[PDB]
Amino acid sequence: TLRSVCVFCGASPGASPVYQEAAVALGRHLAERGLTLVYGGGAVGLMGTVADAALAAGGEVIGIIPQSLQEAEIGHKGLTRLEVVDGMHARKARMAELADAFIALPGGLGTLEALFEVWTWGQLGYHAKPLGLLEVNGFYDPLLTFLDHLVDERFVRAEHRGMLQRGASPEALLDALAAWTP
Amino acid sequence: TLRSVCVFCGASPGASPVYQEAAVALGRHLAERGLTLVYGGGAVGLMGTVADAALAAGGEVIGIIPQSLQEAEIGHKGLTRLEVVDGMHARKARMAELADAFIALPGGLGTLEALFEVWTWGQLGYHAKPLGLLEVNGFYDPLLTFLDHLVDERFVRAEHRGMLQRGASPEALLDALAAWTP
Ligand SMILES: Nc1ncnc2c1ncn2[C@@H]1O[C@H](COP(=O)(O)O)[C@@H](O)[C@H]1O
Ligand SMILES: Nc1ncnc2c1ncn2[C@@H]1O[C@H](COP(=O)(O)O)[C@@H](O)[C@H]1O
Repeated sequence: TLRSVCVFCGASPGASPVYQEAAVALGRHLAERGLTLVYGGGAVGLMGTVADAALAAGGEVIGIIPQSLQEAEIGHKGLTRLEVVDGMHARKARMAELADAFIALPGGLGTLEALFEVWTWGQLGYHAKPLGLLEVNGFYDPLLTFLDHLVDERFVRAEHRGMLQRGASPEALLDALAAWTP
Repeated sequence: TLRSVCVFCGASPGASPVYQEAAVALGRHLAERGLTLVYGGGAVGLMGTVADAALAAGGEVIGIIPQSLQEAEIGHKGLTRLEVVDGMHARKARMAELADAFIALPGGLGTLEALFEVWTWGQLGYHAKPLGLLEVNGFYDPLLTFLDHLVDERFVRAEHRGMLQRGASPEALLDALAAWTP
């Protein structure tokens, strides 16, 4: 059973409206499903959008933010809870402690570093929580091509690759995450 | 001036000999250039290969390894120094403290998480040390395609993208790293 889902997403909104539409769909879907949203606690970009959609639909939202970037990404004032921690490592360790699964929406280097960090923690045996990509147009196509290449070239085992699910529908991706097994 | 270079690379050797050839070329080139190699301190895979090539050519090598994975990746016994630290975060923080620049050889999820983590630290203003991709065949082509897309879609600023240089020649990449500017 999933009870809460951690979402990583851009602090920018992105160059076209499709990104915000995907964030809205996902926030709304999490709430409708009974799941708590865990996220970086910002009000900027897709972070703000996914929290707002979760809240508009009645969902619980917990934001996790380092002290050092409260003003930069604008700590969201209308969350169920906003947890302010000591630094970047603490933030990711806490989001993981509260989540049953992880979803990456489109984002930048921060979204990607979070995804990869948490993926390695599964690789190293610290958790067995599944990760997912919410696909928006062909945003992630070249990343998936690259990750599959890592398995062909034998830098990543198949079972480690298989921790990352993917879907363009929030419902179908959440189903894949809820059913996935080590 | 570069005095020391941190290398991230696979703990696997990879499915074909080209990867080991690139690691050998890079280790040998670092040593010939007078640069200290900083790396994860393993004797497995491309990690072992790049340290051995640096050492065979007379270079200094410093390995940085968490306590918890000494047996797993085989702490290298013939380094200038092997520093054993408390955990994963400590390892990356220490490699960064000792390096003037970062190079990613081909690798898996660990190589990628390290690259992305250190890249964000530049993004957040903690350092201004350049990063580089050593290109081996078209290994990184789809990653570069994806990263460029992040800038087109406005999830990453151009100046943040520009912290990552790239080359197939160790000499040309090291020149790009030594000359790069914020
Ligand atoms: N090393 C890191 N650890 C934790 N959070 C980070 C790190 N780097 C960036 N972030 C955050 O991730 C969020 C999403 O980043 P981005 O996808 O680059 O817009 C940013 O607002 C950053 O504050
Ligand atoms: N989160 C992490 N922090 C530091 N090192 C890591 C992490 N995940 C994996 N590694 C290391 O990076 C090395 C290269 O990994 P790979 O590229 O997956 O073969 C591995 O041997 C791991 O011990």
